[PDB]
Amino acid sequence: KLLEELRWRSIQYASRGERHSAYNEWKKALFKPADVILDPKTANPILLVSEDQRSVQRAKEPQDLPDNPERFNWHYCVLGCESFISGRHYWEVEVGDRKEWHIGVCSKNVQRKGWVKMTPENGFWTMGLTDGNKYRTLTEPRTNLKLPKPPKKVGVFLDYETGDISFYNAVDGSHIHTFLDVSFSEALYPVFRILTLEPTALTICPA
Ligand SMILES: [Mg+2]
Repeated sequence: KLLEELRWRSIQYASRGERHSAYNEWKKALFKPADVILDPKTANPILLVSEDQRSVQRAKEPQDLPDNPERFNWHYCVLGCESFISGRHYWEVEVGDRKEWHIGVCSKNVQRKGWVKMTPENGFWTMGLTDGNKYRTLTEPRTNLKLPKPPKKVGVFLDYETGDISFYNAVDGSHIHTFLDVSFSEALYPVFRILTLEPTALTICPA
């Protein structure tokens, strides 16, 4: 129940204006910083992974790449290089002023060729933004989120043993959403999805 605890901590510390400083303290104390690198071999050919492997953008047209087994050939998705089968981990993602993006984790054994809906039942635990101002969790059905402010930077937190995945506004420390009590039985990868063509990339913050 640690990520449940911290959700409630963030309300408690809001009453004293210490929600940001609390966030920075507990994330460092409790969660190992995943130093997340994007795996170019997994990226849909319409996506571009930066040379430093921290940023992803969309191309106008697909690139000519091999259809190797690890590559998403339909979903506009890319994975981090390493997966987690235990412990507590976190990473922060700069979403900036992008009007569309989805992030979170997925199972190692998600279907990478063709389409299935991105939902927990298919091994995706993600949330994000669409159409400039619609924040949603990619549940079945989709759940609308009401956020007091648009986040520019998002913290993703995995507690594998307890089965919790949390999302925080990493600038002000406010809770966005938690998937509670999931029964993981597979390795989990960080996952990132971009549909739109926009000037701003999606960028992982280094550990
Ligand atoms: Mg497609």
